[PDB]
Amino acid sequence: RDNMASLIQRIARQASLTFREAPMQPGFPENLSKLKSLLTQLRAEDLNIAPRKAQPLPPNLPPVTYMHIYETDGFSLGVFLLKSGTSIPLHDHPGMHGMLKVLYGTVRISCMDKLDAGGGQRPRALPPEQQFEPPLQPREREAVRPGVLRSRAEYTEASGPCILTPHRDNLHQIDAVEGPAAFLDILAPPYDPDDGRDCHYYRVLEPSDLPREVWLLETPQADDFWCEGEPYPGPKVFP
Ligand SMILES: [Co+2]
Repeated sequence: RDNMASLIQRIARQASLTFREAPMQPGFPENLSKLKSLLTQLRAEDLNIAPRKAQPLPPNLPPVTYMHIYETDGFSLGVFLLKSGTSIPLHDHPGMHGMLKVLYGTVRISCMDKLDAGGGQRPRALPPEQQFEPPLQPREREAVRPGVLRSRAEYTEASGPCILTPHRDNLHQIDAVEGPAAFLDILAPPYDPDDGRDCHYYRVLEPSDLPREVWLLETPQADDFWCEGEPYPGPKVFP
């Protein structure tokens, strides 16, 4: 088609429309579906990103880097690039929608949820006789949350986009499998560490098929996990 904008420009436009009389313009389900359709076509070369290949990783070096593309009050759009053998630890997206698409490599994405009484669940407190390895401080015991591990699959550039919602698959961990990997990430609304919309990390507690119930404990961002910026080489998103 003539006069078509770059795919990344069109993705950014559609995320803007999705998240933010006559004839009626689309609603959220239609828009979300279109956004996912655009993302299924996205390839690494469309962002002028070459697949990387490849340690040990010294503390001096970030395991993951970040390639910023665009953001509004409604959404953020960027690329995360994982080095070999690294992972983005388990974390949530409070009140956020998200969608991601692998550009190269393979990632294992573990998807979970905290049990929510608003979804008809009845979250219980840790029973007193339940013990873990490592053992929990008594203060920790009362901060434990019940959750469910829903899925734990591997995704590549050929997989469909991975979607999460405020209430479904809202917690995830992303491990680079067998070498470096990278993915485009859309989040709506963006994180706001200043306005109380933080990225919270969690660990799964150790007391056989999925879905299965788990116990989750919020934890600080890991000492050795950090993610610094690097130049984005793809087509610019205007303005
Ligand atoms: Co995430």
